[PDB]
Order: sequence, then C-alpha cells, then structure tokens
Amino acid sequence: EVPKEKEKEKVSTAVLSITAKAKKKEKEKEKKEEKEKKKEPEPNFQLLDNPARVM
Amino acid sequence: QELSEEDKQLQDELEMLVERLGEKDTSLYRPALEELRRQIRSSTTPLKFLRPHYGKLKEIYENMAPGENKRFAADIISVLAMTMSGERECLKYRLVGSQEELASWGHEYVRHLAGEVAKEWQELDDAEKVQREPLLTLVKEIVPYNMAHNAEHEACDLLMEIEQVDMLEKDIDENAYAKVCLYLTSCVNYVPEPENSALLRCALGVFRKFSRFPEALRLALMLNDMELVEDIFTSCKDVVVQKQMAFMLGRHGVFLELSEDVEEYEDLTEIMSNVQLNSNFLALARELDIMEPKVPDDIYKTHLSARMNLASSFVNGFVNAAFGQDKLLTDDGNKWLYKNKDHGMLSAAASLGMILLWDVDGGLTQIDKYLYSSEDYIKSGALLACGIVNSGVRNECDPALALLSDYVLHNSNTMRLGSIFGLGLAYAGSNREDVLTLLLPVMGDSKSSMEVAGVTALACGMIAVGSCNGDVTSTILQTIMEKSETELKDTYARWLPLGLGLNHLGKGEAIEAILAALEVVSEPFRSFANTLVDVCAYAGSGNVLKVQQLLHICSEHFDADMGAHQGVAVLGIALIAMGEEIGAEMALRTFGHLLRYGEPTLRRAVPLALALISVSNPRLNILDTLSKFSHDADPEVSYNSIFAMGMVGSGTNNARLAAMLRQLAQYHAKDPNNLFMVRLAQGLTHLGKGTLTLCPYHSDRQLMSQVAVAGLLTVLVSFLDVRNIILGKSHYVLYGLVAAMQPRMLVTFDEELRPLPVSVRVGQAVDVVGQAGKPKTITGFQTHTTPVLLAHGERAELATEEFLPVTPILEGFVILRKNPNYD
Amino acid sequence: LREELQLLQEQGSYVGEVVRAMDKKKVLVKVHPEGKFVVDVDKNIDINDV
Amino acid sequence: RALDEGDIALLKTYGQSTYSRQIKQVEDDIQQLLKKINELTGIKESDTGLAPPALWDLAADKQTLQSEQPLQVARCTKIINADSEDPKYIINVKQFAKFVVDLSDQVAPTDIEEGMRVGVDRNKYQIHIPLPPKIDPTVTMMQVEEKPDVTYSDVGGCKEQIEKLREVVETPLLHPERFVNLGIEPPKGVLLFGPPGTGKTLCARAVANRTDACFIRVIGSELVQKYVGEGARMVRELFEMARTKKACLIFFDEIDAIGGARFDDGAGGDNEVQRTMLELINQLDGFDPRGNIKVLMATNRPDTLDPALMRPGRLDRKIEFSLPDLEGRTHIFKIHARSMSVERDIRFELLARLCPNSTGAEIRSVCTEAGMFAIRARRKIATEKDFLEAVNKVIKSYAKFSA
Amino acid sequence: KKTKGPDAASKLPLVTPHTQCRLKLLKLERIKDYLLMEEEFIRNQEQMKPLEEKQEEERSKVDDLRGTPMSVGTLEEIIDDHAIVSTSVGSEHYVSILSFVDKDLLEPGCSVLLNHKVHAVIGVLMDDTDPLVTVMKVEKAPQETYADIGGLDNQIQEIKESVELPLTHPEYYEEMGIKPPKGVILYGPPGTGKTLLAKAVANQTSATFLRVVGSELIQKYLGDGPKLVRELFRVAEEHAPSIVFIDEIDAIGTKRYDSNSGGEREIQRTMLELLNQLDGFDSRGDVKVIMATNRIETLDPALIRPGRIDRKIEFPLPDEKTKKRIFQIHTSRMTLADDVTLDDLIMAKDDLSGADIKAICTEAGLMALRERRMKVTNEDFKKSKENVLYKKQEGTPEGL
Ligand SMILES: Nc1ncnc2c1ncn2[C@@H]1O[C@H](COP(=O)(O)OP(=O)(O)OP(=O)(O)O)[C@@H](O)[C@H]1O
Ligand SMILES: Nc1ncnc2c1ncn2[C@@H]1O[C@H](COP(=O)(O)OP(=O)(O)O)[C@@H](O)[C@H]1O
Repeated sequence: EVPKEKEKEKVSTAVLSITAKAKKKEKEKEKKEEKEKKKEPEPNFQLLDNPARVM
Repeated sequence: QELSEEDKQLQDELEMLVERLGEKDTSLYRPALEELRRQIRSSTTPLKFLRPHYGKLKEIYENMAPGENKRFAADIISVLAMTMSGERECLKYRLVGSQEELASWGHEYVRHLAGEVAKEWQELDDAEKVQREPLLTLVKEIVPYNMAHNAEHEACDLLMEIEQVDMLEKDIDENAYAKVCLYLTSCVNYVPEPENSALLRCALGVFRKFSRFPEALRLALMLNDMELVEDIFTSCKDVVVQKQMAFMLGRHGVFLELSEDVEEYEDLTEIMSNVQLNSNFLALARELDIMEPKVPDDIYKTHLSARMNLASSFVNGFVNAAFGQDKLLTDDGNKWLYKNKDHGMLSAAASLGMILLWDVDGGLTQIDKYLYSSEDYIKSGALLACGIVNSGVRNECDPALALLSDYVLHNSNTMRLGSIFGLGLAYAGSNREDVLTLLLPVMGDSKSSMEVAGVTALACGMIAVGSCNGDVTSTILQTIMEKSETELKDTYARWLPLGLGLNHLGKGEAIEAILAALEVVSEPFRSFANTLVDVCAYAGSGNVLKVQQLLHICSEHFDADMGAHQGVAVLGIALIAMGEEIGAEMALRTFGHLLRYGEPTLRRAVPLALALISVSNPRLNILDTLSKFSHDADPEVSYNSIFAMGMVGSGTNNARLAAMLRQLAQYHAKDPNNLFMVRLAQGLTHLGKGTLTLCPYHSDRQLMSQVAVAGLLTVLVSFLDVRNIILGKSHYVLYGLVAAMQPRMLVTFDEELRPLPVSVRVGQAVDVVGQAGKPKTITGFQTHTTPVLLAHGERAELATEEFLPVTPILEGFVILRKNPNYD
Repeated sequence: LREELQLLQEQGSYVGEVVRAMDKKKVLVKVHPEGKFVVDVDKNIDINDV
Repeated sequence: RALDEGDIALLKTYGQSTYSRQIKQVEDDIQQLLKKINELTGIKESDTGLAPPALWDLAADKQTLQSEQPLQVARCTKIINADSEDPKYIINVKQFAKFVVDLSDQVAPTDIEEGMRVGVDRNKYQIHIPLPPKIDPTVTMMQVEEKPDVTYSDVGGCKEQIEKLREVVETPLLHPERFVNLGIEPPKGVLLFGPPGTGKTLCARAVANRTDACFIRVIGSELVQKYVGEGARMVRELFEMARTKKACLIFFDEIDAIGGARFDDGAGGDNEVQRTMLELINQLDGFDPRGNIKVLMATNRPDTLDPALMRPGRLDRKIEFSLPDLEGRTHIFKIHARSMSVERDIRFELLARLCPNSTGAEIRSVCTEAGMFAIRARRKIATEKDFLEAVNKVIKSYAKFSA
Repeated sequence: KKTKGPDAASKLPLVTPHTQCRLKLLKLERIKDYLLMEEEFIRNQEQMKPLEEKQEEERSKVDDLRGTPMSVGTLEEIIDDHAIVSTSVGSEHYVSILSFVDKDLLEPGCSVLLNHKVHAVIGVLMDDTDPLVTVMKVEKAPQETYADIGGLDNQIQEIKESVELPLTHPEYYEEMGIKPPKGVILYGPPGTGKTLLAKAVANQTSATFLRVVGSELIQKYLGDGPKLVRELFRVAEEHAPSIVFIDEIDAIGTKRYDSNSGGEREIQRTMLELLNQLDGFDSRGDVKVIMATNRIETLDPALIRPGRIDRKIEFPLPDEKTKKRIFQIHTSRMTLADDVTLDDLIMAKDDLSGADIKAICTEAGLMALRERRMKVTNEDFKKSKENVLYKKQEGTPEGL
C-alpha cells in the first residue's frame, strides 16, 4: 500500500587529486568551523464482533 | 644465468663479509662493517649483491650496539633502502643515523633523501615539531648541493613542499636566480590560492633582493596587491626603474596616484596616463603606412538596410579606432546620421568616438560640434563618444568629469545612459572617489529604467573593478532589494551581479559574505547572480572544484525558465582557467562536448566561452568548430558562433578567417539578422587595422588586466542573450571593447625618452628545452624595425647584445639603453 | 527435438561473424552466403554481452 | 657483458625523480580516462537523421508507410538488349537472364531504347521504371570542362593560325555560307597541332567567341585506361555529353596514346588502344554530314595512326604555330600585362627581343615572375615598376636558359 | 568518400619540462582533473536528463519502420525523390527513403541499409570504415613544428615566405593577379632530406600534407602518377589546401636524362604532367608543391625554369652553431651529462648532417644503456665522441 519511492538520478563527484587536496584543507577547516512494543506484543490478543471471517 | 667472473667473485667476497658481520661474536662486527661500507659507498660516486640480504641486514642493524657501530649500520641500511624500500626505511634509518655530511654518498642517494624528506615533511602531523628541525637542517644542507649541481628546480620543488621558500630566498644567488624564479612563476599558474600567494610573495622577495624590480612589478601585478606595488615602487629608486614602472602601470591601465616629491614626476604620471600612447601609436601606424582609412565597403568586397548600414558604420569605426582619421563620419557625418533611422545615431556617434579613442585633444574638439546636436540619440552618442575618447587614457584635468555634468543624472533615459557608459569607460580602473561618489547616487535613482540601472551598475563595476568597494556593493544590494523581484528577473538585471563580480574580481574567499547577503533573492535570479559573481571573483585561478560545480549545475534540466544561469556557468568555465594554454585547450574540448550533447541554452552559451578562451588568437581548431556550428538550427546559436569567430579573429587581420567570414556573408545574405553581425565579425577581425589586440592577457600573455577583462566580460554577458537585447536596443554595449583594446606592437624609447629605430628579432617563441626553468626559446628571426605586431605564440628579441631593455619582457613599451660593451 | 527439426526447416540459426556492436542493441554481423546483416540483439544477451 | 637481468630493474629503481613513479601513475590514469571518454562518446549512433528528417520528414515517412505497398518496384535494375518488331523485348539481364517481359502498361515502348537500364518488379519483371542514368565518374567530370572560357584579345594573337581556323570553326558556327556558295558542308576537320605552347589557346578563344556550345578538354592519356571497353564507353559518353550540351565542340587533346604510336608491338602491346580507335572512328565518322557539331584534335607531333589518311575525308585542315616572333611575343606581353598592376610604359619590347621564341607559356611565366618579384619587394605597384620588371624578367631569362 | 577525421586526442602536448619535476607533475594533475571533470560533466548531463519524452520519438515512428532485419549495400545514384543504390551481390534499388534519411551523409558510393522484405533504404552507416584504395592523407598536418629543428633560420624564413605568400597576404598577389603555385625546389646533401621534411613541417603547421617519395618510373600504361597526385591535391583543395612533398622523386621520377625517346615513358608522361600541374594556368588551388632532392644536377629543364617552378632554395650543411643547436635538441630529451660536453664533439667535425646527429645521439644512449648504465653516465663525456666516430661514414677499398 505504500511504495516508499525515490527518484534520485544522482552520481557522486569523482574529485580525485588536487580537488581532494583542497578537500583535505576543507577537512582541516571542518574539524572546528520500540523494543518492548515489538518483542512480546504481536496483535493477536484482539476481540472481534459476532460477524467475523475466521477459519 | 652466468654472471661476470669478477662480478661473481666480488659477490662471493661480499657474501663472506656479510656472513662475518652476521656471526655471533661482535668483536668482529666493527671491522666487517668498516670493510663493507667503503665499497658500499663506491658505485654511488655493489648494491645489487645485497638484494636478498634485507632481513639479515635489518637484524644486524638492530643488533648493533648503540654508538658508532649502530649509526654506521643505520647509514648502510639507509643507503640500501633506496633499493630495498617498502617504505621510507632510508629516512627512518638516517634519522637514527649519523646526520654528518651526507652529500658524499652519491647523487642518487641525496636525491632520494630529499624526496623522502619532503614526504615526511608533508606526512608529519601538526603536533609533531621535533624532527621537523632536523629535516629542515638536512634540507638546508642539500640545497647548496643542488645549487652547485644544477638541481635548483627540484630544490625549489622540495622547499615548496616543505613551505620554506622564505629561506630559498636567502640561499639562492643571482647567478641562477632567473631560472628559479621562472620555475616559480610557472608553478604559480597551477598552485591553489594560499601557496600561490606564498610563491608570489617569495618571488617578489627574490626580485627585491636582486634588484629585479621590472619583473617584480609583473609579479606584483599578478598578486594584484596595489599596496605592495606602491611599496616596491618606493623601494626602487633609479630613474630607469622608475620610468619603466610608470610604463608598466600605464600599459596595465591602472593609474597609480602618488605625490610629486618623486623625481620626474610629471613624465612618470604622463607615461602612466598614456598621453603619448596615441601619438606613438599614430606615428608607428604611419611608419607602417597603415593609416589609410579602410572602407567597410571594400572590407565587404561588394564586387557582386538601415541596420546593415549601421553595421557598416560600426565596422568602419572598429577599423579606424584609436586613429581619429576618418572623414566618413567627420565631413558628411551629419548627413549619415540624418539618413540613419530609429536608434542607430547614438551608436554611430559612439563609433566615431571609437575612431577617436585615446585621442583626447583631437577627439574632444571633433565631438564638441556634435555635442549640441538636435536628436537626443545623437547627443547621447556624442557624450558616449567623449567617454570612449577619454577611456583608457588618463588626463591631468580629466575633461570627462566636467563634460558629463548635467547628463550624468539627466532625466532623459538615453542621455543619462550615454553619459553613464562614458563615465564608466573613462574612470575604468581609476577607482576615483569623486567619480564613485557622483555615479553611485545616480545608481540610487528610482526614475531611471531597469536597463538604465543596469548600465549604472556596469559603469560602477568597471570603475571599481577589483577594489572590493563596500559602499558600491551595498548600493547594488539595496537597489536589488528595493526593485521588486518580478520585474527584476525579466531580462536586464543581469548587470548587477556583473558589477559585483568586477568589484570583487580576482579576490575570492570573501564572496561567501556577498552570496549570503544575496541569499534572500528568489531562485531564478539568485542562482544566476551568485554564480556570476563567484566565477568573476575566481577568474584566473584554475579552480577545478568551482568549474565542476558549474558543470553539475548546468547538467540539470532547469526547465519561469531559470535555466539561463547555465549560460553564466558556461562562461565561468572558460573564465576561471583562461590564464595559461592548459585549462583553455581542454576547456575548449569541454565546450565541444557541451555542443556535442547539450541543451539549447547550453549550446547558445558555448560559443561565448569559446571566444573568451582565445579572443584575438586565431586557433585553427577553434575557427573550424565555430564555422561548422555557425549554421546550426538555433538562430541564437548561429549569432553566438558568428560573434565568437569575430572575437577570436579580432585585431588579427587574419586573411583566411576574413575569407571564411565573406563566405558566411554570402551564405547569410538572405537573412539580415545573421548578415549584419557577420559584417560585425569582419569588422572585429579588422578592428584597429589589427594594430590593437583584444586579449586581456598582457605582459607576455600572463597578466590579467582587470579593466580589459571587465569590459570583455560585459560584452560576453550581453552576448549571452543578444537574441533579445542586441535586436531590441543594446547597440551601445558593444563599445566595451575599449578596455580590452590594447596595442600589441613595440615602442622603443631611450634614457632621454626618444623613439629608437632599434631592430629586434621577432618570431615564434615556444619551449624547446625543458631541462630546467629556461627562458622561452624563440625561432624564426624575421627581424625588422621596432614597430612589430606581437601576436600569440610569437615574441620578440633584441637583434644584438647592444641595447639593454629595462625589462626582458618585450611588449608594449620599452626603454633600451646602450650596453657598456656596446661598440 | 521434432520442434528443433521444424526450426531447422527454416535453417534453424544462421552463422554470423560479429564485428560492430552498436549501442542500440545492434550488431552488423557477417554471413558467409551474403555478408553483413544489421540486426537487433537478443533478450538473453545485453548490448554489452556482444 | 650483457649482465642485464635484475641489474636493469635495480638501475631503473636506482635514480628517477622523487615522484617519477607518481607521474607515471598519473599519466597512466590520464590515458585511462582518455580511453574511457573515447568510449563514452557523444552521439553514440552511427546512423544519422536524428530529428530534422525524423520529425517532419518522418511524418512524411508515415505517408510513405501508408504508400509502402507502392514504391516497391525497385527490386533490381538491368539494361535491355533489343526487341522484336514492336511488342516483345528480348533482354540480357544482369542476372544473366534471357529476360522478356510485356513492358508495364504505364510505359510505352517508345521511351525504352536498347541498351538502357530499367528496373523490374520481381513479381512480373515488367518494364516499370526505365532509368536514364547518365551517371558520370569523377574523371569524366574532368574530361568535360567549363563552357564560358571568356574572350581575350585573341589570346596573344598569332593572326595566321587564328585566321586560318576561323573559317573552319568560327565560320561553320556562324553558318553564313557553308550551305550553298561553298561545297555543302564546311571543311571536315581541323587539327590544331604544334609544340607545347599556343596549342588549344586558340581553341579556347574560338570557344569564347562562339555560342554556348562550348568545348570540353578531354585527354587521350586519360582515355587510355586499364581493362577493355572502358575507353570505348568513355569515348561514347564523351560524344553523348558533347551532343547533349547544345552540340558543343569536342576537343581531343594529346592524341598520342588514344591513337598510340604508329605501331603496335605485336598486336598485343596495345589492343585496347585499337579497340578505342575503332569505336572513336565509328563515333566521329559523322555518317550524315552535320554542320552542327565540331571536333578538334590537338597533339604536338603528328603521331596519328593509319586513320591519318581517312581523316582527309574526316579530319582535314592541319594547322600549327607555337612559333612566336617579335611581334607575337610583344602582343602576348601586351595581353598578359593587361593583367596585374602593370602598365605598358615599360620597354617590354626589349625583353621580347631578349627571348627568341619563348612561347606564350614562358611569357605568361615571365609576367608571373614579375608579379612575384614585386610582392617580394613588398611593393604592389607594377605600373611604373618597370625597371624592376625588366630586371626580374632578364634575371629569370638567365635562370631559364642556365640555372 | 573521406572529408575529415574526429580530432579529439593529443591532449595538450605542451608539457613544459618533459622531465619529472613538480611543475610537470602539477600540469599532469590539472590535466587528469580536467579529464575527470569532463567525464563527470558529460555523465551527469546524460544521466540527469533535461526531460523524459516518450521513446525519444525514435521507437514510435522510425525504428519500427526500419525493422529488425537489414543488409548493407553501397548507394549508387540519386534522384529527386527516390535514390538509386547498388546493394549486395550486384542488386540495384531505386527507392525513396524517408525514415532516418540524412541526405548529406548519404552520398553516392556509401554504405546504406536495406530493410529486407520490402527492400527500401532506411538508414546509412556513415562510419563504413573501408576507404582503402589510395591512402595518402593518413599522415596529414603532421604535428611537428618549427622548434623541432633549429640553426636553419635562413631556409626557414625563405620557405615561410614562399608558403605564406598564400594564406597570409593572399590579396597581395591577388591584386597582382598572378596566383602563383610555384612550389619550392629544394637542394641539399644526401645526408639530409628528412631535414627537408623537417623544414616542411613548418608549413605543415598550417593545413595538411601529402608525400610521394620514390613512387616509381611510372611504367603503368595509364601513367597517372602525377595525374593521381593532381586528383589528390584537388582533394586537398577540398580539404585545407595541402602541400605535396615529392622529395627524391622530383629527382629520379623527374630526371634530366639526355635520352629523348625510348625511355621509360615517364619522360613522356611524368615530366609533362608535372609541368601541367605546376603551371597555375591549368589548375587552381593554394596547393604548394615542394620538390626536394639531393641531386641538383638532374634538374630537368622544365623543372629548372623558375618561370613555372620558382622559389629555388638550397639546403646547406649545418654550421658550428647549427650543429650545436641540433645536438642540443637531440640530447635535450636524454640529459646527456651534467658537465655539458657540447662543443668538443663538433668543433673539429665537418660534413655532419641531421641524420648523423640523430644517429650518434641515439647510439650514445644505446652504448650507455649497454653496460655503462649510470643515468647521466659520467662516461658520456667521451662516449659521445666514441660513438661519434662509430666508423660507418664511408668505406671503399683503398684506391689510394
Ligand atoms: N599566344 C599566346 N598568348 C598568350 N598566352 C599564351 C599563348 N600561347 C600560349 N600561352 C600561354 O601558355 C599556357 C598554356 O597555353 P595553351 O592552353 O595554349 O597550352 P596547353 O593546353 O598547356 O598545351 P600546349 O602548350 O602543349 O599547347 C597559358 O598560360 C597561356 O597563357
Ligand atoms: N637541423 C636539425 N634540427 C633538428 N632535427 C633535425 C635537423 N636535421 C635533421 N633533423 C631530424 O633528423 C631526421 C633525419 O633528417 P635527415 O638528415 O634529412 O635524414 P635523411 O638524410 O635520411 O634525409 C629528420 O627527420 C629530422 O627530424
């Protein structure tokens, strides 16, 4: 009922050598500038009205 | 395999020696190593034999008792690790080693040691500054060895790796300093900004030390530090260096405002003001016999209409520019403008001013009569002609400021536009406080139209180019904010970011504040403006990061149509790395792939960047590609290709290119929209009779002149969307070529400042030997008298060692003095 | 096998010497009786599988 | 003393730069990216017609798809051989077939002629489209030449030759008198021969002075070719083109291989030459005399084959010159100095005397050299540039005689 | 069938040091970064597509009509609506093509497709890749430049003027009304002649270049050596106007033999055709023919005449400075020594040409690499002279 869909068409930049040396300088700057409800309780303890499809 | 007999015998002897050294008792350890090391350090002034003994030698070195034995063991392990190196074991063993005189262990060893030292100097963390001093001492020991044994360029490599150019300065002597400085300058083009400014500063230090102030001024201009330029001009004192400095500032176009306390200040400020520029240029044109006014008709080759006649007038003005000798608009000029129709009288008068540019005295008198013309267009064109006339050339009394008094803020849109563009062209590079404080209030006017405000911004940017004028920027941003966005983002607000980029040209870094301030703007215009100002600020830097950002942003669909900024990204692609040949050729190839598989806007913009790469340089591949893409389906693409051919052939008189444009004119005779601009391209090709080139890279084609590149970029911003704007009204924007229009011949003076007839050898100057930082080698000595047109690829050289120039750089103006050995 | 015989009644398959693998699932091939026969690509083999 | 293995690797690791290996790896990466982007091409499709025909001509392709059932009569095209009295056509077909068909109802038998190529519809092989190919190879585009050769002052007028040939070429093209006053047809032929020089320039002048039925410069050395029958077909199509272009004159040039020498080595040294000779005679025999078309053959030596005695009936009026005297040489100087930026105040008669019998070709060459000397001096002026004119002409005469 | 080739290679030959240093390394880093950025840009442009529009209108209309089965056949002729094409096994179809019809790329004599069934043209293979009958433009516009050869300044200026009379300043002798395709007749010792090629690369910096060396004494009955070179310089006029370098053949193929008749036909055919093509009155074109040789004596009188074939240029032996320059050029790639032993190897030398200079430079490296492997082998100082003797200059009994 829910696709959880994403259309990115995004490819990472391949900066390698001097762009990456500048990226090292960028690192130099950038250095400073649900378990209790899932273990036991499966929904099997419900009550149903008289009209109820059950095998 | 059967080795040599004596080789095998010596191998067995060394095997016995290493077994002796690997024996149990250490009382024979010392004699064994004494024997061994002597022949170990023999071939370097052997190493093959000890190839399989890596582990045994490591064990022996570790087991050696501390002291002499241990440090010789470390010495031998180091000198062998150059072969048995899985790591910098050589340097670890040598740091453990003696640290005595190393240079005797062979050139290969010392060079490997220098390389490993550079590796460790880069590798060591910030907190580690203990061994850094021993590595620096080793470096200061090896540098003299390199200087003696002609290894100064790799010495510079290692010193720049370790950031010790400061002591490079102190160690280098002048006997080899020239090639070292040339190597530094070559590295400057590709090193990023911090170390780039560092190497520029160290080169200035070297030249100041060695009294090499003329080239030091070239380097300071590269540094674009006017404060340092003034400091070094004060530092130099001799009359010859003073006057060559004044020539260099005048040729660059930026006026240096100083005091009269200096000697011969009148001549210095005159030659900086380019007062004699026009006189010398006309004298050399006459000496070349290249003075006759070339008719646009016989340029057109008419052997086989209002806009077409306008284009003919414009190309006539381009051809006769800087000359002031054209009766076609002088005698019957009033008749021609009266016959002209609609909006073109302004452009015709501006073309007359183009003819009279750099001619202050004659141009002002011959435009005074047209100043009182009846038509508003003719009056505005006359005012713009005055601005063009005073553009570039500086004047003591500065007549343009007084001449444009009522028209500067005149209510009439066309008159105000003419005056504003004229003042921009005049004060371009002047950075004059009075002109700024008079034009920025005109920027603040609300009655002026959107395009009028854009022209005010253009004038302010070309005046304060590369100045980071904070009040100009604040006025720009305030005007943008006050103007509503809907009417802002239509077709003409593209001049405000241009002004911002001019004002922050060549600075970078600080552009973050400007873009953060501009972030409030809506996307369709903000995404264009921030990109424009960023690329203009980072022009001439080779920032692969910035250009790949531009590529990524133009890779988007962007399909109200905000995708226009893909065009400014395309222009910035060329603009960032246009400096040297690399970064321009490959960038051409990138433009080729853009045209190969690109959007309509992308292919509309590409020819603009193609022209920006190689303006006034007729590269055969560029010409062929532009010709092949001149017939594309998109009319704007065809227009941009036509103008790109015109620009790349501008100031060249390239005969085959002119023939190609004539064929294009025949092809496009049916459609006047392409026809008149093909005529325009031919006029660009023959502009100034080819005497003045348009490439903004001067001083041996490696200096970015801010005013010239500003005018050129304004023209290219207009040609981003001429398909609307040149068709509509912008017949005046084409007159920005005054800034980029500089003569490309040699004018020789003497110590008494008189024109010398000294002949020089001119021809292709390209590298032959790259063994070191050798000066560029010229071939093809087609020597003749001093007036010689200097094009790309080819340079000039003095015929004999008889006239010493003030600077080895041979272009524009130069003073030649008699050599003491001249006989 | 009978269906294989019926397929061989249409010669079954044709031997082709592949030369040019175009991007649009296209291979020129060469067939000894005639020669080049530009054709599409099969489903079991991609364009790059050629 | 080889001593290479291991030692070579050790010495290769011995020196180097500090980062020579780094540079090697980086340039390897450069080449790798180069090959990757050469594989990562732009328009990665060999077939073209991407959109300008594949957007509106593709819409018209929908119409041609709706009419795909017609326009399929291509199949194969073969020439026809002959026919019966009228209805049946007995044809040799490029499938070697003894092919006879009822010509397609849309095609009348009049249009189809023997030896013409027609396409046949595979279903019935009816004569559907009789294509008149008229296809010319590139060398034939050279055999045919330009019509408007432009008139001159009789191209350095040698009055004798031009005035002898005008009654033989110009007069018949005028057709003023050939019919009655003089015998039936004008002189049957004209052979404008002579040593390398004035030959065919007078022909070009006559072409200019005459109507649009203008000549073609065909070469016998190009006529003689490999294999058999190709020269015959080439001569045939030569006559066909000349006949079609307003019955223009056919200018055979350099007839010493088309006719060969006076001998064949053993009747097998050049028998293709004889095959060409037979068909050329069959073509230019005229059969029914016709003052419409003209033919001129020009060699430098009368090396024609045995038809040299039949041609008095066919190709008469052999004329020559190529012997410029003082007056002819100075007139050639005048017509050439009409070109360039020269004038005649130069005493060019002096140089005309200086060179005895220097053709018109060498006079044109001397004028070219004068212009070259002017541009070498960088002076475009040549009207008063007469002393320099004389100097360059005399020094180049010296060089031509002895260099 | 051939017009141009895609020149998207030769990435910036200007690596300034051409030796391993920081500057050269940084230049290579910028080059590889440019390659990375261009690949990334094109890939992002092609992947992050501007728009998704159906089957790009390809599979909808043209691809299906083209169909799956096809066959390759040459295109023969052209008609206003239909096209007349000669497909395989001598088939001929006159069919109009409207799907993927690119008329400019179609051309007669080119490979087109046939969709079988209802045989009609549906596409063309512009690649084809079989124009191999006579191939002489494969080496066109050689990359060699002026700087490759030095010390020949007079000859360089002369040839540059002789070939820049066109291109540059064509209106000069256009107004002079001569348009002279004079070509250049080059002398020179037999020890050179590829030096003549080197001085031709100066012109080869502009437009293309064709070469006919030795050819033959055209025994061929059709002759057509010079006539086919005429067709090929017509092709060069179609291309950028190329030069034709016929070094040696201008000497043997055009030999001033005193024999008149009964002599290889070339004398009949070849010289006459050479003159016919060298006279500007017959063939136009900025094509400049460079007839180089090493035997000035065998200059035929027709070739002798500057009237048709002007611009005679003599290549002399290198001087002392020229020898210095050429040795510097040839040893610059190899870092001969640190002592720079330059003038000792040439001061007493006489009659040494460019080929010998290249040979001795190569053999010095060979002999060092043999066993004296020492990088800048200190032995190089005298071993350059050692392999400079190398005997092999000349040997003929004693006779003296
Ligand atoms: N009488 C003349 N007047 C002017 N130019 C002449 C004359 N005769 C020959 N020439 C020149 O000679 C050259 C070739 O002339 P022409 O066309 O007559 O000969 P061709 O076809 O080359 O052959 P051939 O020289 O064997 O007759 C041209 O440059 C032409 O100007
Ligand atoms: N002066 C020179 N400068 C640089 N290179 C030269 C020079 N002379 C010859 N060469 C090079 O050496 C090669 C051989 O030239 P050359 O001596 O003419 O050979 P050959 O004698 O076989 O004709 C040429 O290809 C050229 O590149």
